[PDB]
Amino acid sequence: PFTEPEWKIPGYTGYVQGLQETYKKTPVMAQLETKDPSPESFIYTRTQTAP
Amino acid sequence: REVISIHIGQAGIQVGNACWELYCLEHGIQPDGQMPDAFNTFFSETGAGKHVPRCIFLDLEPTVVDEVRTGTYRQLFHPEQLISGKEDAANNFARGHYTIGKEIVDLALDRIRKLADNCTGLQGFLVFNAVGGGTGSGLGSLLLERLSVDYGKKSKLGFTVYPSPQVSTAVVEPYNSVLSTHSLLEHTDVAVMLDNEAIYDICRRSLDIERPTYTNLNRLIAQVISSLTASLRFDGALNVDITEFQTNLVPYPRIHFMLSSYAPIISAEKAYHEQLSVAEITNAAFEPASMMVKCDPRHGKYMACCLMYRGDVVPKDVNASVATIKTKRTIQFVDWCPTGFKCGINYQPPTVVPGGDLAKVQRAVCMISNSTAIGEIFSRLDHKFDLMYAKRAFVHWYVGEGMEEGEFSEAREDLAALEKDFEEVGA
Amino acid sequence: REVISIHIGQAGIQVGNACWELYCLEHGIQPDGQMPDAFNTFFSETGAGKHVPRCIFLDLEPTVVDEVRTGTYRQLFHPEQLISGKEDAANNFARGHYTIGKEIVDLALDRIRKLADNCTGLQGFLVFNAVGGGTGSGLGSLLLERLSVDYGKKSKLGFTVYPSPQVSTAVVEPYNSVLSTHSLLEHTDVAVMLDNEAIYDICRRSLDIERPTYTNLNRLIAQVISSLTASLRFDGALNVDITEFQTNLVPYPRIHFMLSSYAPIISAEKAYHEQLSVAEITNAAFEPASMMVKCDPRHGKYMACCLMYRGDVVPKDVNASVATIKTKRTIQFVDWCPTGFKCGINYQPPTVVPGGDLAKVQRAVCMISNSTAIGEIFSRLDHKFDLMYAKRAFVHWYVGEGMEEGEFSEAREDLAALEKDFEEVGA
Amino acid sequence: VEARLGKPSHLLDGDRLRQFLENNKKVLRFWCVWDERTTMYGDRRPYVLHYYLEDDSVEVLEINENNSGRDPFPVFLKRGPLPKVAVKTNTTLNPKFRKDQCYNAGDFRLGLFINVLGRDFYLHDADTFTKQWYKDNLGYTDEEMS
Amino acid sequence: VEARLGKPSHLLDGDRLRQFLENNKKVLRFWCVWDERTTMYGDRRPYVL
Amino acid sequence: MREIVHIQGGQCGNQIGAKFWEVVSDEHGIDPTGTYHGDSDLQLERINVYFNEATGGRYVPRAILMDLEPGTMDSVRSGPYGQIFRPDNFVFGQTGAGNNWAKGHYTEGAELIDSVLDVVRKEAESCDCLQGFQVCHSLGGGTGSGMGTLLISKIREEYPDRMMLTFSVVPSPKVSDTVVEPYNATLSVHQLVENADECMVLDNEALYDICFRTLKLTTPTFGDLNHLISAVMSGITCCLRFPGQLNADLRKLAVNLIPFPRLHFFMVGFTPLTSRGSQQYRALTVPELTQQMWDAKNMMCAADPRHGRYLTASALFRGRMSTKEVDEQMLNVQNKNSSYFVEWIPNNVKSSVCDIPPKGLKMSATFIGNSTAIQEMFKRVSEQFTAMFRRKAFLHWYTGEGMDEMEFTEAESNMNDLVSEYQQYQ
Amino acid sequence: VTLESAMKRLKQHVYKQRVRVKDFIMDFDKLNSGYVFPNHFLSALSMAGIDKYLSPKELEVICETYKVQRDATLVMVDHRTFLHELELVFTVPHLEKDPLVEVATEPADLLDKTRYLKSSRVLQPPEREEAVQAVICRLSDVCYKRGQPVKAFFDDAARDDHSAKLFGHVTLPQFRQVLTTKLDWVVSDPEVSLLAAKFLHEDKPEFINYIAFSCTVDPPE
Ligand SMILES: Nc1nc2c(ncn2[C@@H]2O[C@H](COP(=O)(O)OP(=O)(O)OP(=O)(O)O)[C@@H](O)[C@H]2O)c(=O)[nH]1
Ligand SMILES: Nc1nc2c(ncn2[C@@H]2O[C@H](COP(=O)(O)OP(=O)(O)OP(=O)(O)O)[C@@H](O)[C@H]2O)c(=O)[nH]1
Ligand SMILES: Nc1nc2c(ncn2[C@@H]2O[C@H](COP(=O)(O)OP(=O)(O)O)[C@@H](O)[C@H]2O)c(=O)[nH]1
Ligand SMILES: [Mg+2]
Ligand SMILES: [Mg+2]
Repeated sequence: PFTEPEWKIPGYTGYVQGLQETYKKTPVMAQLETKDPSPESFIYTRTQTAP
Repeated sequence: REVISIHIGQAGIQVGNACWELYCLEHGIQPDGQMPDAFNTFFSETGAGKHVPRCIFLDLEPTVVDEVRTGTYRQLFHPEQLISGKEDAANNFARGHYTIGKEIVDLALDRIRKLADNCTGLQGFLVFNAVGGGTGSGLGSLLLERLSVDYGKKSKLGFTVYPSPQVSTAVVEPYNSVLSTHSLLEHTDVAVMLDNEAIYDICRRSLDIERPTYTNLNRLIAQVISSLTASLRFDGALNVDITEFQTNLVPYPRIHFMLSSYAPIISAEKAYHEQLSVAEITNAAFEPASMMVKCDPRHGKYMACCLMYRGDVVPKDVNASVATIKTKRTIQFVDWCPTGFKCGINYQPPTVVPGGDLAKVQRAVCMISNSTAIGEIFSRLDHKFDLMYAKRAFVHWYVGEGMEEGEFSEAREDLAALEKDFEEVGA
Repeated sequence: REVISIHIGQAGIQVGNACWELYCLEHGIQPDGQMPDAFNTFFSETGAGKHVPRCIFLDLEPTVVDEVRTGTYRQLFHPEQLISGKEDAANNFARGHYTIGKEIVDLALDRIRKLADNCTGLQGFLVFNAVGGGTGSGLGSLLLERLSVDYGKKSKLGFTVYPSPQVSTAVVEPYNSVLSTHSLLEHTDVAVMLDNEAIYDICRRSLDIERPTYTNLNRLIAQVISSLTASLRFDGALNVDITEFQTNLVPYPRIHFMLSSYAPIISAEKAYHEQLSVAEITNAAFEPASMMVKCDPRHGKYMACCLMYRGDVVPKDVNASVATIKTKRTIQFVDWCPTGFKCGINYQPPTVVPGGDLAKVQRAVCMISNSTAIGEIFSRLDHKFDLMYAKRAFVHWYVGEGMEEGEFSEAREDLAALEKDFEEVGA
Repeated sequence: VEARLGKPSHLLDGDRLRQFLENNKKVLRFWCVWDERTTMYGDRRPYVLHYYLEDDSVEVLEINENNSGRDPFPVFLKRGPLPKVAVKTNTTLNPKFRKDQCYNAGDFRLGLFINVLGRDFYLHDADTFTKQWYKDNLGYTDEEMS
Repeated sequence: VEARLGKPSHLLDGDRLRQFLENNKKVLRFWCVWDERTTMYGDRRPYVL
Repeated sequence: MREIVHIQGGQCGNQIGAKFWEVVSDEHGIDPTGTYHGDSDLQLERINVYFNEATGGRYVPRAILMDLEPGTMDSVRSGPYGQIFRPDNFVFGQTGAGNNWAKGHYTEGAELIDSVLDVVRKEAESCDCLQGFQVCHSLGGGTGSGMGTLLISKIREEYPDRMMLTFSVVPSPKVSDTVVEPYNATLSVHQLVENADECMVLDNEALYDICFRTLKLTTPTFGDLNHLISAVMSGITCCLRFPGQLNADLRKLAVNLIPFPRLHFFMVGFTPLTSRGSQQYRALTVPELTQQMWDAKNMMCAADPRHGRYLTASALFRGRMSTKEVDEQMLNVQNKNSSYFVEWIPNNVKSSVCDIPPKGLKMSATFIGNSTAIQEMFKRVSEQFTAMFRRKAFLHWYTGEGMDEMEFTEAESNMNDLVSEYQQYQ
Repeated sequence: VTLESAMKRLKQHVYKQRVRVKDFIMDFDKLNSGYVFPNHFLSALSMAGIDKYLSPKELEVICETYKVQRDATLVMVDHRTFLHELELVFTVPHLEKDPLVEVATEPADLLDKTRYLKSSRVLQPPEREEAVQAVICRLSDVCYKRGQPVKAFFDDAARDDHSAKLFGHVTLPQFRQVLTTKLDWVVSDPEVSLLAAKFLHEDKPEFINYIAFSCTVDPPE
């Protein structure tokens, strides 16, 4: 399970860096999308792609 | 026999942070939800092995609630038993009771409704709110009103935090106190008074922590709650249910206002020097310096008292201990009640939070008592209401929100009747 | 049969520091409070493997109490017993009895109360104080007043330390003595006299100590305490309790001032050679060079005598020993008293202190007598009190506190009344 | 005499708080099986057993299976010290059982039979904390705790 | 203490006028280029100094 | 618990007081940085009497420097242990009284005292149990006495329930530094005898005789004299900072020394004072400390004590000593020198033992004698005053400041009857 | 208690209090022949006031190691050899016979001078020292991120009269309370035991040095 302090509750109005670039994904998986992104995600290409 | 508790406001859901901290360790529940019969009253087991609390946290300000959502008790509470609005009530009762109250409370009670669902033997409700706040007064006195039309017959145990006599936190307290008290009377069967000065007293006198904070207060509130509910959870020689307070403590439908007292409040180092006996921990609960509400129980007369016990307590000396209590003239009962004691004995010794200011003790006593000195509290707070009223001070915050002038006059006239009662009944 | 012991002032609680150092050894109690049924009269068995004394050290300055809090007996006591003010009485009777005592005695006796009820067979009190000072005499008297009105019939044994004729550490002490005895004359029951100067002589002659500090004086005072009270902790062949002193030694309701002595004051080396026996330690108790009070008893006549024995003493010979004393004509009894002894025999020998100065003797005698010589002490104090008073010297401090000349002119005549009652009873 | 003059009863007995302080929440849990099939109805059945190191008391909790024929009852034996022996009962005074008469933590040996009020429970397991405690304090080998 | 009682501020710290006199209008100009293309918008860009 | 606030006025006081803090700092083991670097734990139980913990082991003295020239305020921070004082406490004017009592007490005090009372009020309320005040000043200078005097009277109304110690050096015709000394002292003394509770008389004349006869110093600068006075001030308050067998706090002393309200002028002393030559040769027990104590040449006042009688006398011993050996000494002196002690006050000597001797010493002492020989120090001054004031010499600097001719006639009047009632009790 | 333990403990006490012991010893032998009686040897230490600080077991060990049979049936203690060590603490006597030897300004073995500044004690198990440094590292990080002062909170439990007080020290339960209640961060029992064992006092093993603990969990600079 995802029980670390880094993950957050679904009812979390607190801010998470980069949740305005996600869609069609549950919140906990959305917090996974920002930290360890998949090659198809925009959060991956804004960070680890060569210019 | 299950019981559900609703925590409303800034204060209410901070004590609930300290209440639910005790329950999970007293029953050996790890802070994530499982263990490495008696919890049936508080934690409803679900699925494989994971226990979840029977309690809701609603507050219109999203600041404190999501702290819990990211505190140490994350996996314990469920995702949806934590309700949070978008903005607060800001010490304005009317603002909490009508504008925002209407938009969230039907979401609230339609969550409690599926809390009674899984429950089977719901004993009652017990609330926590600060009558001096914006949500404690508003969203409580709105929900308390709406619960009593759904269930009605069930008892309601209020643990409300009153504004201290001279110590205070906000400026418009005496307005939100009377507007809620007007609605506390006709719905709450048994309301247990709590102060903030009187508890700042105890942390300094007994636990001698000179500069205490809230987390010291909330912890020993979480004791009294667990002490008066222990009869349902564990087995005792002489146990008292949560309906006894609805029959052993309320003589009149409107005289429902109780003082609380807990003993022995002793730190770790003064513990083993002191001789812990039933003679004095029954005595300690009666000195005026050992109450949770700043008032002198000497001025009035006790209507009815109920003494809960814990741990290794033989039923013999509890009799000879209270037998002396009647023979002290420094305290006086009302002649309209020649017998007014309700002793309840239980077997579980008081569990101490790890790293708390309290010591492991073999026994403990909580005293919930009705009296007439409380009739002084509603007076001394009443006095300061009229002063701000003749000047119409802070009023336009109320009428500007939607409410009007009438309930300012009549809630003053409602509590006006309450003074005559504690005067007349004390005669 | 328990007894509580309070200590007041610099001299009082310093002596008590040597008494409890002694008791913990007489019962094998380590300083931290746990043994590895005689203790019952001094220590309440609290908790499990713990014992807390029946004692309260109190004063106005912190320096001498907080020294115990950091001493080696930190864990022995109960940190609630050790009371301490903030500003000293400064050898100013009026300051500790009218200014500073007015705030601290309420906290004092309200602690003595919850030590009394914790007892079961309370015999009486025994208090320690030096009447030369301001707090030991000033509030020591004020404290004794409120004990008498509260208990009345509990025997109060005041072990005072009077100022010496020649050696003295204060200049206003003759004032503080006369003022103190104005109350102690009528409140206490059995007031024992002790000088610092007479005890200085004992250490030089018999203990061959040429430089004795207070640490020694307070040490061999505890022996006198630990002897007359051992008739309770160890059942002797001929018991004598605290009340016996009250009726055997007080021939008139005002003459309660007992000369004390003790034997043998022997060193560890001379303990080998001296053939210790009963017929000589009885003589050693009456030689005027062995009483702790600076006075020549041969100048008066014994009102009545009392003789505590300890160790290996059979009562055949104490009859013989007392017989020879009454045959000797150098010491003479008053004609009002043909039968003049209160014999007393115990079983447990004296206890030695590792690092102490007294040896392990097989037996010992503690004589507490009553003479007509003790008038000379009050005849002496009254003179040097009258000298300074004729100039009104140092008066403007006592008056300047808030007292008046009244308390001086009327206490001066009380000692006049007392001395007149000694030359009368001596007829 | 002290009792009649007013004195705390726990102080009268003594040596109570010391054990409670050191072992406040220490409970040895065992899994017993009670074979009874040899009687003229019913079957064999598992139970658990709590040994409270604080008070040396025993508490036998009955575990329940889904759709068992048994009415749900949380507890099977009250929390009182086991007698371990037959004592000539007196009709007036319920027997006072001394620690020597009662069971001790050293008696459970993981393969023995426990005469619990005539019932002979065969205990057959233990929790990790109990195994660790036995190795720590009673010098048991790893193999015994199997 | 001098600042309270009234004293020229520039004289309090001191050693100011000396440099200003010797180097009054002496300015070292450099052409820097700030590469930033590695961020998620925009490019590199020249500046002066 | 018990606290002392320390005020230093004028050049004479600030320099003495500077040594007083370098001394007391070392008795508790804190370096000039203000951090603890001692060894015994007993150094830190009672540092609140003299210090406040600032942040992370920094201790600041509870002192208030004050004068009317920024000259001393620079020098006081020059030397070591100058970096410990709180800069906020450095209240000081700018002009300079110029050895004029009237200017310090009427002109500059008018505009600066309201500011020093501020910081005094702050330090006093910041603590819990004020034991008293400790003023280090002089009696001949202008801003020492006149400015320091008004500060006193402004206080006795504010804290009328506290002690007040003022170590004030006096002028002597052999050390005649200024010219208007008789005008300043007599003007100052008239106010101490009303407001101050008790003052310790000092003078530079006797402090030199000590530094030649017994110390055998060749060239004793002001650094050694002020170092001697610092010891006595550091000894009087030993019963507050350290546990002792027979404790005697400040008030326990006063009530034992002052028989009548107007007689509170003490002479002082200190033992052992030994040259570093005869240090290795002499015996250090209790009788030595006493014969060197009652030695008329050891008093730090130019008043021969065998020319008068001791009303009372006190002696604070420090170190592990035998209280018998201490006391029977004081008895012997009172029996042998039977004439020099008052008849109508029996047992004129109070003793006190403290368990922590000064830094480096195994044993010390301190003498405080309320004699009647201190009358001459006022007699030699009362005549210098009346010798000048007869021709009104130097007067126009006071009359042209706010004083009238009445006050000088009144000050000498009060000073006169004061000397009268020392001779009275003798 | 062994001899070296008792010896350095007595040395520490006599040096820190600057107590003159020779006075109480000389009067017990009028003849200056040394060899004072054992009772008088213990008596003089009681006079000096050392009884409060050291244990009677420790005074007993000191007597038995300096005891010497002047005769087959007579035993005494040569106080001269003992007084020799007691001034070897302060200085080095008879320096005139040897100028080349250098003496230190103070005995370094007896004194800490930094017990309120640093934790001198070391844990003998390396993994135990590893864990204690790991926990303080985590704690210093949390304190620096939150901006909490540490020593300010311990002043409360120390200053009060109702606790057994010792400067720079709070006992274990009050330490734990200030650790979790007054400060935010949460610490478990094994790490509390490590935090106690490092800053524990060796004189009195139940006092915890909060001053040193604060100084190492955040430096003042
Ligand atoms: N005893 C105790 N009182 C608390 C605690 N938290 C808040 N309070 C009390 O709450 C009062 C202020 O009202 P709040 O409850 O904070 O305000 P509110 O009810 O949430 O209403 P809004 O602030 O408008 O959202 C103060 O007077 C406190 O005494 C707590 O943790 N313990
Ligand atoms: N026997 C004995 N007498 C002592 C001791 N300490 C002080 N005294 C005597 O006590 C007398 C004065 O009384 P103290 O107790 O010291 O002073 P006080 O009563 O506490 O009054 P304050 O000093 O104002 O606190 C002195 O003259 C001493 O003779 C001691 O340790 N043993
Ligand atoms: N003991 C001592 N006396 C000093 C010192 N400096 C000055 N004096 C004396 O102070 C006297 C004058 O006092 P002064 O400082 O002028 O007072 P002020 O001008 O009002 O501050 C002179 O007679 C000096 O003897 C010093 O360092 N030590
Ligand atoms: Mg709120
Ligand atoms: Mg005293």
